[PDB]
Amino acid sequence: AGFIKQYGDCLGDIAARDLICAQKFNGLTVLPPLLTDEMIAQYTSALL
Amino acid sequence: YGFQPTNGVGYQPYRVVVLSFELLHAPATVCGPKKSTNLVKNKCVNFN
Amino acid sequence: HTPINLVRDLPQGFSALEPLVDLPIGINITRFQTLLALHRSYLTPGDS
Repeated sequence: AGFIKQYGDCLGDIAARDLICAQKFNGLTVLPPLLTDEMIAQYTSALL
Repeated sequence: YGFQPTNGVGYQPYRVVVLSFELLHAPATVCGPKKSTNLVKNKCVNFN
Repeated sequence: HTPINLVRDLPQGFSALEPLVDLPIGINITRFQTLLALHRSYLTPGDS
């Protein structure tokens, strides 16, 4: 969530915990949704 | 044979040996020396 | 290595074993035998 990944954030070991990072190395990349979790919340709130 | 130091290099005695670092893939009792570099952290880098 | 208090049975508890030796000896192993010391004293005949 909150698709922001600092490159420095992984660096060494830690990539392991972060599967997402592991994929990031990987060639595979998740792309953030056009509507962020915050925006979706605003929209769902708007609808609601 | 004539072991003498007087003889010329061809016929003279042999200061020689041979060894296999050897190519065949197999488990390794020994291998050639690995080199090393500095541990460059925080930068995007190729590593071994 | 673990502490114990009973000779008669193996413990119902879990603990993994960790690697001391890892040699590329290449010798296959079909059979083995245990080494254990024998005591002798003035009481014993001491015959080998």
